[PDB]
Amino acid sequence: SHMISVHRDTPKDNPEIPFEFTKENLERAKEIIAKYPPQYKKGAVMPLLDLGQRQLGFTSISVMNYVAKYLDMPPMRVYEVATFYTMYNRKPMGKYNVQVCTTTPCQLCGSDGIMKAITEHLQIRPGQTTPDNLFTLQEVECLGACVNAPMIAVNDDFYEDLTPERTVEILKGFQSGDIPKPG
Amino acid sequence: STKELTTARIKDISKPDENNLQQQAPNRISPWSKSQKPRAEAQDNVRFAVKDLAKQPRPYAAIDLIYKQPIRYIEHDNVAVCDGNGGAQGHPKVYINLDQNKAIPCGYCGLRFAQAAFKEDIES
Amino acid sequence: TDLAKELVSGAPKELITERVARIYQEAKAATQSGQHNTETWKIDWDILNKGNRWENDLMGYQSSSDYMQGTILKFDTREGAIRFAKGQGWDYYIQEPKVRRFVKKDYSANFY
Amino acid sequence: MSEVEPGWHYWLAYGTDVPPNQLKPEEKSVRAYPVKKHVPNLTYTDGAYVPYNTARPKCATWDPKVTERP
Amino acid sequence: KEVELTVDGVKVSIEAGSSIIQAAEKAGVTIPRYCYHEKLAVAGNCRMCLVEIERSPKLAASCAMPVQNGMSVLTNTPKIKKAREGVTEMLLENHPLDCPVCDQGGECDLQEQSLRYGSDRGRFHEIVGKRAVENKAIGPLIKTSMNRCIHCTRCVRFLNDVAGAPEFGTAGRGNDMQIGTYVERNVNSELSANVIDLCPVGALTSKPYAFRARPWELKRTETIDVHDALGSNVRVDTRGIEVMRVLPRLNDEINEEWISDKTRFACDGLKTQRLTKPLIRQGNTFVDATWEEALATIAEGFQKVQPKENEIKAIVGSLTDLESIVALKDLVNKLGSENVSTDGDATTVPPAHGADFRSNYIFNSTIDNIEEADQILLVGTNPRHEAAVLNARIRKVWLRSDLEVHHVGEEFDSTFELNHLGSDVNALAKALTGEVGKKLSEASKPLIIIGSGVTETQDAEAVYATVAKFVTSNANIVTPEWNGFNLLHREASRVGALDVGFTTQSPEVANTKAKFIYLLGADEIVNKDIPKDAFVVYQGHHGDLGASFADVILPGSAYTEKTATYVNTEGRVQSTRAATNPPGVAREDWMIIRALSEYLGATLPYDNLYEMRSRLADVAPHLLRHEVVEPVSEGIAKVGFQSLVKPGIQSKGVLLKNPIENFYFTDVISKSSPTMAKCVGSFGSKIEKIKDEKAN
Amino acid sequence: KSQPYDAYDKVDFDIAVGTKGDCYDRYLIRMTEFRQSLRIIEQCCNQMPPGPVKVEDFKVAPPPRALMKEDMEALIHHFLLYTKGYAVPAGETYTAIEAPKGEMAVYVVSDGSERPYRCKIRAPGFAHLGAFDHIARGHFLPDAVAIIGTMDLVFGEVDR
Ligand code: SF4
Ligand code: SF4
Ligand code: FES
Ligand code: FES
Ligand SMILES: [K+]
Ligand SMILES: [Zn+2]
Repeated sequence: SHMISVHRDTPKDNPEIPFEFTKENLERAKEIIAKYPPQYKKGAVMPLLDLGQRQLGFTSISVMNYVAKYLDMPPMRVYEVATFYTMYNRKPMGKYNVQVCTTTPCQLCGSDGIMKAITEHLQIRPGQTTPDNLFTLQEVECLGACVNAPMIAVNDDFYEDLTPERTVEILKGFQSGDIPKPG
Repeated sequence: STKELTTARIKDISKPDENNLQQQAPNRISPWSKSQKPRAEAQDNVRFAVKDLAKQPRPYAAIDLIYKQPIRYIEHDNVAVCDGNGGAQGHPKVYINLDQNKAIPCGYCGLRFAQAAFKEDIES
Repeated sequence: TDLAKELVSGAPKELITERVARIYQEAKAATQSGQHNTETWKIDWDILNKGNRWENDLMGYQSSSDYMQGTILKFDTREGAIRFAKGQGWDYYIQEPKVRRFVKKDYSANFY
Repeated sequence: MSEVEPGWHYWLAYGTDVPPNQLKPEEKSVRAYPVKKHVPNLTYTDGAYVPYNTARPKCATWDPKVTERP
Repeated sequence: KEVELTVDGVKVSIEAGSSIIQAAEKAGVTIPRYCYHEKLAVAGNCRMCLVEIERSPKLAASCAMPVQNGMSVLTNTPKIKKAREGVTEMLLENHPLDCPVCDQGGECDLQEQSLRYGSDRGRFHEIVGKRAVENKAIGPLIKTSMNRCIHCTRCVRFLNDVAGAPEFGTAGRGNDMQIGTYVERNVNSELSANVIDLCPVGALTSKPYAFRARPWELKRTETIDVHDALGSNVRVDTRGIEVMRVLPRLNDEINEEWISDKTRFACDGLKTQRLTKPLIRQGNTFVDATWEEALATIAEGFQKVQPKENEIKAIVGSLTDLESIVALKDLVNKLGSENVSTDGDATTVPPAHGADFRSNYIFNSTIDNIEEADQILLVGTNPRHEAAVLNARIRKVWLRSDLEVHHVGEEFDSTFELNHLGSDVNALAKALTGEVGKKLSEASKPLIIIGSGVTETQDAEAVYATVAKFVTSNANIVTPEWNGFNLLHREASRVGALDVGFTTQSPEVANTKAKFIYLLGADEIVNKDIPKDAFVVYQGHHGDLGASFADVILPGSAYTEKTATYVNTEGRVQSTRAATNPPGVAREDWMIIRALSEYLGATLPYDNLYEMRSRLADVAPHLLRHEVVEPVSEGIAKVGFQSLVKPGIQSKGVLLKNPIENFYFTDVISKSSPTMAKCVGSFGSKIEKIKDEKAN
Repeated sequence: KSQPYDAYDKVDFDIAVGTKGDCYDRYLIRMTEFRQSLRIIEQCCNQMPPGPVKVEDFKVAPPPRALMKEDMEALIHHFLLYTKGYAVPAGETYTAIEAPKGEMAVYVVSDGSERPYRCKIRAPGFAHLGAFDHIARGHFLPDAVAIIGTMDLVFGEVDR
């Protein structure tokens, strides 16, 4: 998780870039508020923020400004929410997201080797973005796959019990479009 | 003139001259504080009527000197550590954050630190 | 107390005729949250309408002809200050300190 | 006695064992300004230093302008 | 209700539901704290106030733990002192070694508590180094050095709750938590600069005051703030002849330890554009003249034009003191003239509230009682500008109870929610007889607030008649134990001028083409008629439009340079205190009038302050009770409310436009303050810009 | 001997006592106090221990400059020691030493603040000069010069 808590407007991100939900995302958003009482509808920022994240690709400033507008909140109470949680991407982030747990229960199964194996193929370090924008490696804390320790996480999938020779199957395939089966 | 000699500026306009006694300092014409009394007005006084203004103390203005230093550039780290380059004979150790795309000067020394990756934009 | 004790103090007559003293208790400073400098009563003299401070021409000092500018007295009871002011025959005026009004503060109040 | 240069003024008083011409380059003072000939005490001359206030006055009087009624 | 408890053997009796720290502070035991402030919501994160309770292993945050009955509270166990030094050893782990270059140097709570409650040695020689943060830019008034923040959230809690500026918060997590605004935008509140006082460390400091003084140099003088009519109690710090900074001081009835950004950052106007020498107009320019020559010229000029009985006009400015008002009022009547008024923009010759009854032109409910009001009606007032601190008082009530605020006038961006009703007299007419008027009568202590800007409209008399008609026919609005009608003033010398009746009630006199005009600090006379053949004298302390029109200019002293009397909007009589001397040969304001009289053959009886202070007893005997309000007796008040009701008044339907069209330029000192110039460029005339173009 | 202070209890030294109470006796005692000082001075040269020269309490003693410029709490204490001072617990005292002139003592009154409330200085010469009239009674002008010298009247102490 990249811990910077001051946003700088880029050519790719600024409040001047409009953001509007798609026709489908309105239906989900209208029904997402259905889980919260009328006098506390502001609790639905976390769903809408990630819901709006997927429509655009990441958690842009326009998303936070739009989400605040939707729920009648000052834009700061969304900024506090957005930067507290580690699954909101405040950057283009590219296509895929490799999450490599490096915690101790995972590190007991040679979780270092998976890190070296990935860094070899893509010519990138953790927390970096590939020159093609297809991939963006990212270290991560515990994901729950500790009993099946040496686990990689791509987007939202699972690949447990891996080796540097297990990394050859996936890193080659995703460029070709042949995505292996998660699990 | 008396227009530059009596108003403080961040940078001068004309090249300073060491022989000109009306300059604020031998290496700077205009004063460097809003409340600093100009040297031209200071010496236009009765007590200087029969003096030799060339022999009064004229230390070199420290603002002009400090900006003649190069900018330190840090490699693969956004935090600079400065201590006055003397340790126990310098200023207290202060850590400078270089996230912003500019050169952040040290609070005591006045040395300006930046990132290497930001040098090209800074040097524009 | 009742005596005109100033006739034995040798102080200049102008402290009785021409100057005004003030009996006050120092107020709490906004910057700091300490509450100790506001527990002793003090006496200070008013400044002069001219000649309290003027810039020295040569070195830019702060010249003054007020010989009471740096005189502050300390007490521990309000009455002692008033009694002492009465004894010297000072033309004082008392500044009653403000009293903060109590308001109970509860952690749970942020939601109720 | 004010004609003795400051570097040697310390050596003469048995304050140091290394004369200022035998100084290590990592012990010389670094001056970023030109150093001129030594100037002795200038009292009883015209070069005697004159003190002055280095601060501007603290109040700026009004720059008067006249405006005429309609 | 009260629960009796002992703290370190001292019996404590406090209200139930209070926290331990208030109980301890009442017993005299001092419990160190950073994050606890007695005007903010309780956060329990700084962990410095920890105490030990007898029936527990777990240390209690005394700022959060509510009080019990029969509880035994310990504060000086060796276990506690170990905790206090542990916490101190943590705050200073990342704190920079900035004390020499830090503007909080001699007055920083992190220094004094660390000295008192922490260890005398540090155990942090780590080679990685401390944490470094980038300073955020949040305007031209607050200078941020976020390296020094101890993450205590006083800035966040104040700005969110008290100030109503939700753009300030905590962005990030853990060791990278960064107080700020996330994106770069300036903080927009008229009370934003009070955060400078709350921030216990050097993280948030004054930008105008930066690097100029250390707190042990300054001399603290307790006086009042006269940039607006509330008369907030302030503390003026002077280093010799200059006034360095202005801070609030505790007064729970008026300001409650806050001052608006105009009040504190307008101190630098006192060093600019000052009138220091008497000036006499020659040709189209001014020349310097002595008090002998300037007083003679006014005496000579007065006899040249020979103004008649009521051809002498006296105009009093907003900042003018009460002693000069009576000195001038007596002087003009000593010449036999009653063309004495103010420089405001009132329409009807007898001002709608009048000067006969005090109850019709003050804040009869008193500010300290606005807390217990049930319903408030705003009539043509924008408290966010006219009385900034009073606006924050109404918000604090509206947040802790079910107070509902009703507004009639021009709609404005307000800190608290409004119930808008309309923008003309007829809009208020239906509202009084409609649903909202029913709400007020059912309530115990409803409030009706009339602004100062109501008079400056064409329908000045209609609104006063309309609202009084509602007041004159109720029992809840005016009781023996309540007086629910209030008027909000904004110029600091209205109530003083009206208490002494410095106002003409003759419409023909107010239309007289006066020849000799004596401007007493009046600087807004653009609409006011000044004929080309009038000899005008301006006595003030700043050079502005009032001095430009003058033919002889007599320098005067600001409120920080003299002892004077001011009556705030609610009728409280407050006397300033002298902090410095007037610059140059500038004299006292009421002393000029006495000296001018001796040249004009109207030698006034007064010779000194005490003689003149006896005169204030004559004009109104309540003007000798400082910091004491003389409320209007209930019976006599109801007489005044009736004479405001007048059948045969036409409502012209004029929008009740607020009179303050620029929050920062309102008085003479504000227009000459360099810092206020930055605010207008950065924030705007209405504090509405969110981006600072002026940034370099 | 009566109230030993500052390592005067560790060294061994004698004192000399007169018998005639005249100037010659006081001359001899002082010349003995010379040689007893030279006897203590040698012992302090031989018994000098290592360690701190000041209280290891940064709230009353400034921290070393090197520690000041590197440790945060040292900088805070260095700051408050040189501007605010250190507070002294309230009370009063009367501390006397064997000054070379005689018994010198101070009566310091504290108020819990950083500045002494009162400080009376008891200068030995001041009490001696009072007894000058009682001693010079019955002596000649050349004898007065001896009595002043035998009293050791440095008038900074007399006119404190
Ligand atoms: S905030 Fe206090 S402790 Fe921190 S640097 Fe400033 S003066 Fe020192
Ligand atoms: S900036 Fe100041 S007020 Fe805000 S949390 Fe930090 S220390 Fe507290
Ligand atoms: S420790 Fe790696 S998933 Fe839990
Ligand atoms: S004062 Fe209680 S934890 Fe901060
Ligand atoms: K501060
Ligand atoms: Zn440095």
